[PDB]
Amino acid sequence: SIGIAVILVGTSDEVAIKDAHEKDDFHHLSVVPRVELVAMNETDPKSIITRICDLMSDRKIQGVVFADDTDQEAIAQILDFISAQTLTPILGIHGGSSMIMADKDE
Amino acid sequence: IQMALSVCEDLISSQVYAILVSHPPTPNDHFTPTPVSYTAGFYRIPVLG
Repeated sequence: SIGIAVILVGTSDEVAIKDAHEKDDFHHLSVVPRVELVAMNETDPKSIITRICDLMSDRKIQGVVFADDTDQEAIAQILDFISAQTLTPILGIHGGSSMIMADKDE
Repeated sequence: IQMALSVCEDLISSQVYAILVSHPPTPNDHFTPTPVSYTAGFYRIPVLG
C-alpha cells in the first residue's frame, strides 16, 4: 500500500470530495490506496516547500496528486521543480497546475 | 533542495532588488544558479551571474 495525497486550494467542500475517495472498485489487485484529503492555502512557494517535503517525514508516501482552482500563471513551473529534485511522481489535475509548459527536465 | 528554503526565507524578505549567483566549488557541477533563478524569478527579480 502506497499512500496517495490530494491537495486543493480554494473554495470547496471536504465531505463531497471525500465521498468518492474510497470508491475505487480495485478488487482485482490489492492496491490499498490510503487516500488522504489535504486542504491548505498554499499559493506561495514557501507553503508548498514546507509541506511537500514534510509529508514523507510523517506519512510514508510515494505519490502525490495536486489539484487547484486558481488562475496562477507560474504555479505549474514551480511545482515541477519538486519533481526534478525527487523521484516521486506528481500529476497536475485542476487549475494552474494543468497549464501548458514548453519542456520538462529529463 | 535547501536552497529554495534558504533563499526565500532569509534574503528576499530583506528588501533586495538584485541578487548575485554564487560559484560552485566543483566547476563540473551545474546546480548553483538553477535553484536561485527559480525562486527569485517568481517575482521578476533580476539576477546576475
